[PDB]
Amino acid sequence: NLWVTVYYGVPVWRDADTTLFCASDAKHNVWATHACVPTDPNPQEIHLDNVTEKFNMWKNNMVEQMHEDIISLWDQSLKPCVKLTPLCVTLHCTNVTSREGLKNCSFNMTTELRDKRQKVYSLFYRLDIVPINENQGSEYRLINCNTSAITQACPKVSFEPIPIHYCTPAGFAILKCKDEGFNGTGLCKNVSTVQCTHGIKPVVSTQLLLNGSLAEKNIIIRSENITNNAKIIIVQLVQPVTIKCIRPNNNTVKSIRIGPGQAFYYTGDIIGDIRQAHCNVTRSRWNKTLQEVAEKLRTYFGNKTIIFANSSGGDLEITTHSFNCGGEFFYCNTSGLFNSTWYVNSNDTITLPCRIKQIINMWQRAGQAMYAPPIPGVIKCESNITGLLLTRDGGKDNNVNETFRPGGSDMRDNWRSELYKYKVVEIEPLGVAPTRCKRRV
Amino acid sequence: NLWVTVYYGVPVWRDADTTLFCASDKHNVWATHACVPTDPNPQEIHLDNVTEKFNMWKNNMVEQMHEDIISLWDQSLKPCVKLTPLCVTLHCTNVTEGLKNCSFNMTTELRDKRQKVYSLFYRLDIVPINENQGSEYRLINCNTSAITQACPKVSFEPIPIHYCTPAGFAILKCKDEGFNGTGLCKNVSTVQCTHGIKPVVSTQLLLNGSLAEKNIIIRSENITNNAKIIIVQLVQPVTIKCIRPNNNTVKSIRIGPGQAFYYTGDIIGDIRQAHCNVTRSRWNKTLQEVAEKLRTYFGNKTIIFANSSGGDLEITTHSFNCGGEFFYCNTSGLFNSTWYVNSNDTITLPCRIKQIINMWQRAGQAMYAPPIPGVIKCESNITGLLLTRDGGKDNNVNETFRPGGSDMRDNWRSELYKYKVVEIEPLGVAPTRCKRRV
Amino acid sequence: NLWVTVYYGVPVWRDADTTLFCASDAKHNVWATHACVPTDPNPQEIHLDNVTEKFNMWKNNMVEQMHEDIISLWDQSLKPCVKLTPLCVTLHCTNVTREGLKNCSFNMTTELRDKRQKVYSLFYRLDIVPINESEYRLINCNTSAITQACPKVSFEPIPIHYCTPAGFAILKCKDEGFNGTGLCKNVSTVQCTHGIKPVVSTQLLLNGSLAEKNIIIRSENITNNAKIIIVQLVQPVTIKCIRPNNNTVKSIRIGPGQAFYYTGDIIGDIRQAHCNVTRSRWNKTLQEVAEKLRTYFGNKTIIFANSSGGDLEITTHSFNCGGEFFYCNTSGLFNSTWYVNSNDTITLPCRIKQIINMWQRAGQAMYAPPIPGVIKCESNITGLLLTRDGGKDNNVNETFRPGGSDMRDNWRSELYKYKVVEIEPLGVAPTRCKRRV
Amino acid sequence: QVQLRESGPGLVKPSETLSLTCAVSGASISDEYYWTWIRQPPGRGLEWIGYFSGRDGYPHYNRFLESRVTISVDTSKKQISLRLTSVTAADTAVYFCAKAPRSFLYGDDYGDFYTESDYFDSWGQGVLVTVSS
Amino acid sequence: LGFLGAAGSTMGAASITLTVQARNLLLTHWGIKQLQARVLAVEHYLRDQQLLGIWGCSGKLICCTNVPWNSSWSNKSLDEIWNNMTWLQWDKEINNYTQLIYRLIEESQNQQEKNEKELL
Amino acid sequence: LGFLGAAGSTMGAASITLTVQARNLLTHWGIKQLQARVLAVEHYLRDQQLLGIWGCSGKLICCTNVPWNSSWSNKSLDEIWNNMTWLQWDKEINNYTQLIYRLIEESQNQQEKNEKELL
Amino acid sequence: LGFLGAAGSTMGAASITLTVQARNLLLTHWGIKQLQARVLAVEHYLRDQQLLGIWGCSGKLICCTNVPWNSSWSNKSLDEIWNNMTWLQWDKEINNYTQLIYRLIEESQNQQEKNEKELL
Amino acid sequence: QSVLTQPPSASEAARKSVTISCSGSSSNIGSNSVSWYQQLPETAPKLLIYNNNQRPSGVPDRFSGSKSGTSASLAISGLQTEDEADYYCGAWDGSLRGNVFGSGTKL
Ligand SMILES: *[C@@H]1O[C@H](CO)[C@@H](O[C@@H]2O[C@H](CO)[C@@H](O[C@@H]3O[C@H](CO[C@H]4O[C@H](CO[C@H]5O[C@H](CO)[C@@H](O)[C@H](O)[C@@H]5O)[C@@H](O)[C@H](O)[C@@H]4O)[C@@H](O)[C@H](O[C@H]4O[C@H](CO)[C@@H](O)[C@H](O)[C@@H]4O)[C@@H]3O)[C@H](O)[C@H]2NC(C)=O)[C@H](O)[C@H]1NC(C)=O
Ligand SMILES: *[C@@H]1O[C@H](CO)[C@@H](O[C@@H]2O[C@H](CO)[C@@H](O[C@@H]3O[C@H](CO)[C@@H](O)[C@H](O)[C@@H]3O)[C@H](O)[C@H]2NC(C)=O)[C@H](O)[C@H]1NC(C)=O
Ligand SMILES: *[C@@H]1O[C@H](CO)[C@@H](O)[C@H](O)[C@H]1NC(C)=O
Repeated sequence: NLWVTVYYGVPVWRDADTTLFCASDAKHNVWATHACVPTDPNPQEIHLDNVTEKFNMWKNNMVEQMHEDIISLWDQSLKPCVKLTPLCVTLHCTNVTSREGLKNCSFNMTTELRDKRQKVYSLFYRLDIVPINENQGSEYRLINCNTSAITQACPKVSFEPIPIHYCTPAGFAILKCKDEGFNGTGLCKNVSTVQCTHGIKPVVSTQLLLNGSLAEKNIIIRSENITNNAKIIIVQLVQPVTIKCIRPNNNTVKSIRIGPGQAFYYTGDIIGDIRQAHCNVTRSRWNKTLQEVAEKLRTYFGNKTIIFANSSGGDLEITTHSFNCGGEFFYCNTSGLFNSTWYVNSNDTITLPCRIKQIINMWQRAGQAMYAPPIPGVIKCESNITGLLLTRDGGKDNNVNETFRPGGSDMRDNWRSELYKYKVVEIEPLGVAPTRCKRRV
Repeated sequence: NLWVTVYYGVPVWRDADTTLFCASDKHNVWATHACVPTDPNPQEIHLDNVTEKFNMWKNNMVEQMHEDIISLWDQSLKPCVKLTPLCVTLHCTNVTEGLKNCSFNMTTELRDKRQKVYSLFYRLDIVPINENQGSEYRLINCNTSAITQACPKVSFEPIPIHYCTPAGFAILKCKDEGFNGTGLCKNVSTVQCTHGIKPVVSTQLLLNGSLAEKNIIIRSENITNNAKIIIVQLVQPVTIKCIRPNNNTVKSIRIGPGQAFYYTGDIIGDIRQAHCNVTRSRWNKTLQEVAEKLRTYFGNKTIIFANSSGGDLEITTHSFNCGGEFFYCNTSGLFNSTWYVNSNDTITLPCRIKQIINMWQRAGQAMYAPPIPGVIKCESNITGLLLTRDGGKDNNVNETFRPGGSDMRDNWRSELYKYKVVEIEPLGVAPTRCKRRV
Repeated sequence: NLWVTVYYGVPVWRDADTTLFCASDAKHNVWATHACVPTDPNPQEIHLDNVTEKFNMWKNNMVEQMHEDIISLWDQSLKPCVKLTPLCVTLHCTNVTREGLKNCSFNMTTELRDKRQKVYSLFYRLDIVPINESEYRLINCNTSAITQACPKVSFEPIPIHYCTPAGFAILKCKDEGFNGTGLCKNVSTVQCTHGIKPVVSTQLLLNGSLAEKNIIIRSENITNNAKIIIVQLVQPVTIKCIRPNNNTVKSIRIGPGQAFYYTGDIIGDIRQAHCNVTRSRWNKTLQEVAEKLRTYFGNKTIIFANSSGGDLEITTHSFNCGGEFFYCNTSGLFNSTWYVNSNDTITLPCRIKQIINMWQRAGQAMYAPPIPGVIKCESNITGLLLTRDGGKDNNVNETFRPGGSDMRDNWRSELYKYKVVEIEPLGVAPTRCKRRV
Repeated sequence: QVQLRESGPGLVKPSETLSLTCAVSGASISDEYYWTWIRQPPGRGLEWIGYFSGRDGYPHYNRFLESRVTISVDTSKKQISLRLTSVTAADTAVYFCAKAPRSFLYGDDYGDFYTESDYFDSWGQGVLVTVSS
Repeated sequence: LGFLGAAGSTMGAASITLTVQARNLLLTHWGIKQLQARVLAVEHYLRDQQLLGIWGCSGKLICCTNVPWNSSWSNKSLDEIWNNMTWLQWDKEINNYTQLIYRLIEESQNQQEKNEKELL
Repeated sequence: LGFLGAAGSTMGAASITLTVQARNLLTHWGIKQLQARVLAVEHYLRDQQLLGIWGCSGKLICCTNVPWNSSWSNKSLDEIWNNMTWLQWDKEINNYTQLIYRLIEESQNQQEKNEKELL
Repeated sequence: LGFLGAAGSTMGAASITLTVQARNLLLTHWGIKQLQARVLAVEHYLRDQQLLGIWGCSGKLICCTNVPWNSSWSNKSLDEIWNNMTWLQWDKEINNYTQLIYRLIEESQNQQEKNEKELL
Repeated sequence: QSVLTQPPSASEAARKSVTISCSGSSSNIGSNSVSWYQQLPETAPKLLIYNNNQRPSGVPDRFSGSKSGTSASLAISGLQTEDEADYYCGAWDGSLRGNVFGSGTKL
């Protein structure tokens, strides 16, 4: 004979998705980290011996939920900033006079008094101006003007991706896989539970992962289906590859007041010589890094000639490497970093030509556009390349070789490299089991 | 000698007023995608021996639904191109009546350059700046509110919406056959929340609503009072078909950076007045039964119908939203009959199209319905009427029933008549012979 | 030996700030009192003794919460009004047919977007600046957009109660002559503070709470040379004000149905606005203030000067009389000196201002529409916001000047007898109790 | 300084379309100006025909001639064209291609407003147009 | 029977289904609406739970109290009330002066456990 | 051990630390945190209300008077409390969990009714 | 008598009027302010209520425990602690290690006691 | 056609201050600029006064303009022999949606 007995506070859980709130280390930040609740100074991490749980990062809701949250943050930050609606005016632009990617645009902008106009000479990057009449010239309309209104990014706020800890509410937990070499999906043996994720820097990058988490002791390749050519392939590096970026153009910012008390920032003049922006990366490190990736890529799908090409072709935002450091938005051509072949057998830097874009659409949205104000002085940016976003275009049966093209055209993939170790679980404190007991009456 | 015991989870309630959330089974003005998906199985519990009292007039959920509908209408219009720039001098000429070929110049994306356009605006949406003088017309409601265009994608389709109360509350449903609106419902049933209610907006005639069970029923808080609306519900629907013959070719232009504006560019074929059809035999018989039942509440006086009261178009005409366009039909052809105790074929109702509207009668907001391309046809069912007796005089044998009401709440009151929200009181007390041991 | 025990409901509390919500007396008011929850018809003035809890108005967070809350209500009640963006147009002005009024003319958009109407309105010189050296420009046009205050809502301060959520109580200090930072006895407890009027004033408290039977001086550091010194009067010194100009308001339709108001003409001669106060009461009040001030510090030689200098906002009085805003020069109320030994009305000249930023915010500007006809507003002076200017060591005297430049001090003088605490009724204590099994 | 110069057939038969052009020099054709066409019959008063905004890029014509004239401009070679359909003997006149400045009147959040064609700064040399068998 | 499927049933029959009645107590416009509605449900549920705690009936469907039944509230015998009347109209009988019985139960239980501690 | 630390231990031994798991059950960021904060109360009350009606209020371990049904599980008591943990045990009863509650619901109400008339 | 009217009273007088305290424990800008404040009360009420449930004192105001009183916590006798001392200063000196004392009752007493009772 | 009106001819000797008048209605003269022009024989015209009384570059102070309600006039003084030409007044007509000129006053 047996009787059912209920247990409260039982240590069991179930897969689930829920609303998540941040937590930042202790106003003028794009992610509103100051308004975010302060993080817990004690990282309460509890290990789970003998616990084996399966993780499916490609089917979770954390990245999908974080994607919407980040978009709402980017926008809630641009909401109170100056609206450059009056900037959509015909711009008479001419070749910059002091390599051909900057144009000297002269336009009539509104002034505080609605019945007066000010002529202002600004220098805009060609990538942000489109010819009004293709046949003629000296008539360039601001890009994104025929799709949505432009919204100036506030200059006092910073776009730096400081770490943010995504934490669950009370009664919920976030598991943390710690098995070394754990790929995208699998049964994690070294499972552990923490109050919430570590500092996840919300870096906005495309075609490459910057300042992200590194591997433990070996290269890790994660994907929901490696054989599927249409699926994204994320590679995590064990040894970071430092990349240095710089904008030699010593732009001189100038300010003008448009409308009632709304300032507009632009590039007045370039002091000294004008030189294109670029990024330096040690050839030995990158060349040696791909040697390991090619060696590891040859493991999942067998020994075949690994080849890397220069993107798949298309628009700048999806065929070039994006940046968000130094208050600027670079668009680097990574053709030099994926121009090598690797067989079974097998000063000193690689220069990446980069173009700067002011009017941008980071979330691939056509209903909203943002104008990044220029930053005075020669901006420098150094970061660590810790992950790569690869895609195999082997639509035709690969016989001896297949080309790997970096990209993905999706923003959710980059953040997946930082949340692959987690999975939200709803703890069920109630449990029932048979027992040899009967309550009194 | 009797002690007292306290009960928990007792089955009782009390009339209350609480916030109600919506529910539906992105592309609609009601924004039901954000609502909680309704449970497919309707949880209905029948109550035996219950004769709960009902009163739809003092019911508060009708006001809440009216307020929420206003919020969704404004929330849906909030992220849309603001036609504020259309407050320019309009030069219009007769079409090559109810339509005018208006011409003017408007701001293009680049503020520096303008663009000349030729749009066809209905006379109801255009008023003359110069009294009497020709030309120089301006867009109506430009002197009272900012015109806002409806995002072309979001459709005005009145899909069903379920009004559900949070936990701890309940909505009582009256199942009595032919309920008279107010009284003690002898057939009550508890449901977690109301059924799918179509929020179709209309006045002077209820469409696509619920039909009666077995006979026509009349509802009124005070039927003898002239100032109180008389909501009538039919048992058999009277199909009504409408159509605006104009092919209505639509044209689009970009005003300001990114915002687009749609308008009627040209009309292919002959221009014809919009109208609605109703079978004469069916409608004529409906008035017979309506007058037959109306004689029960009043004496044996003869019942006659008039052609509304007269005045503004928004209240004195049957206004319905179908096929993405708003019509304003002259219902004078329906209410033009007299009845006594003794006792090819379609009645045509002239209608006028209108783009600039103030659906909720608010002067602070204005709606601009974009023209729908191609001819549009609409087929709906008439399930109720809004009547108001003009008995301001001491009539002895006559009883004039003029369609009207003018209150938008009346539309939803005709459907929410069988619902009443009550807060659950799970705590009760009663005497009992017991002693709490130490 | 003894065993621990736990008691639920214990009458204890802990100092901790919490979110506060309003409560008004039971839509058309700037403070949105009707939209606010109603106040308790009978507040519980529960008596307590032997508590001797300490208070500190310069450290509590409730005063700061009110400052941010009041600003929110101002924006909440101001954003639905018409935005006067088209008013930022070049103004052509000439002297009124009197140096403080300028007969300005300009183009203003009518109901149509392509039609402008030439209007004639009178703008005070304080809200006008040259665009070059006749064309004049509206002030604050280069700082923020102007917004009109809807006449449907009045600026008259009405009492509003600030109540805590369930589980948090607001203590009420009632010690006689409560100076501030220290120990307070007779501390009563109520669900929430009484009705407090959110009056907007500068360097002089109006319609505030008076002292029980003696003047009170308070400050976070009375000995500091840069800390505000609030003073609470024992009896109120009534002050009268008036605008002799008989203004005639004219309205014009602008934009998509938006309305606008302005000064059309003046009936009769133009005379500068001013405020009166009985010299006998003011002299007696300041005479007694020196007596109470002599006990704190100084070489028994009190000196009063006419402010310390700066812009109009911090160097002059502020009012919100019947919708209009005044700015009076207080040089006449602080032009006296005294020692240990020791018609009939003092007048204060004032200048009317329409464009204002009462909250010292440069991101938003409010345009108060002119109220038609002459308007008067009698008020009671209940406190003073003074600060010592002892830049040199206290040898024989010290100078006291009105000011502060901080709007929080206006509320600190009213919320001085309140402190929010968190009720933590779950407590433990040794006992001989035993848990049966 | 801006130079205008007409060019077209001096003699045209009745009932067909009259096509003539006027070159532009010294200023870009797409500049902030109103390229207006004017005509003056022999010893009669001066009357307006239509204009083509260089910046707005749209034409406008007189209501009495709106159903007969169509103005077009070629930005490639900087020249405006006047095409008067169904010419008659009453249309004999010296056509002048004058420019009017699209001066800025006052701005607005949704767009700027400008003056209409008035106070022509420059006029063309003038082309004599006769119509008869 | 279902949720609230015995409101009109007799007193005794309705006293057997109390568990079902007690268990059923649990773009951006709907989000805030729903959020405000869910908070009310929790607050409403706690409004009744707190009374059970202070009344000495923590987590008990049926509870007894040391309070005699005052004849002023009602003078009906224990037979007709528990076999003829139902809970629906029974609430109407004590629609007035209902707070007094609650006040008498909380105060009676307030001095109950205190005496137990003294005895213990 | 810590919060949820005893999840991997054997069920029988893992049942000795239920208190630690039950102790930790309680402008864009403000609304997001607010919505998540109230969700915690809902999750807590969703499971806490059941104990309030099951006669197990304030009881970590609460035995019932409902006999165990072999249909739910035929495993022996010796192997269930010493072989596996809760993670896999719930996966075998999830199908009958709710039914198990309903049996306890009416069972507890009957106990209150019989105890009331008995007293 | 009133809410929180025994703060300064003696220990004994405060231990007989806790029921009242437990009973009273629970335009567009006002909406979020009222909501965020209302929900905080629920959080505050459930903050300490769940602790009593884990300790097995749900509804029992003057609940007892099964943990010995450490001498290091207070070098004072029970006679003077309850003759004229008040709860305020008493709590002001016990704020230290308040979590540690709760652990003993929370785990060593209630969790262990229920486990032993399960051996029936 | 010319909606405005002015005397067909105002010819006379020189050395005085003749003033040619131009009138219209609220549609054209009483609503915007009142620019004037001069037309020499067998050649295109030229601008003399734009807006209301503002003079262009190259024209001496001899020429002046004025506006008064729905009327107008061109003021000149110290005439010479080269002034023998046809003068035209102009304004933008709101009703006609097009600028119109006067009948032409021959001097
Ligand atoms: C391209 O678009 C632009 C606009 O974007 C077109 O330009 C507009 O054209 C119209 C028509 O030509 C002009 O209107 C005229 O303005 C004159 C100046 O206004 C005086 O009166 C105003 C009165 O305002 C109040 O009353 C009027 C009605 O009388 C209301 O409409 C208005 O809302 C007010 O309630 C004053 O505000 C103003 O200061 C002046 O004192 C008018 O005088 C004129 O009307 C007279 O003349 C008309 C023509 O005969 C006649 O019909 C009237 O009855 C009256 O007698 C008329 O309204 C705009 O000024 C002009 N705007 C600009 C900025 O240029 C442009 O024509 C168009 N181009 C093409 C090719 O289509
Ligand atoms: C990856 O991480 C590195 C290291 O944190 C980031 O480099 C930092 O970039 C910021 C700007 O984004 C630099 O801040 C600015 O630097 C100068 C000098 O102090 C000054 O103008 C400003 O006050 C500001 O602080 C910072 O110096 C720089 N740090 C280092 C060590 O180089 C990098 O931006 C990150 N990359 C991405 C893509 O997020
Ligand atoms: C894990 O399993 C081993 C072997 O049964 C056991 O000794 C150990 O205690 C378990 N770990 C935990 C944390 O219970």
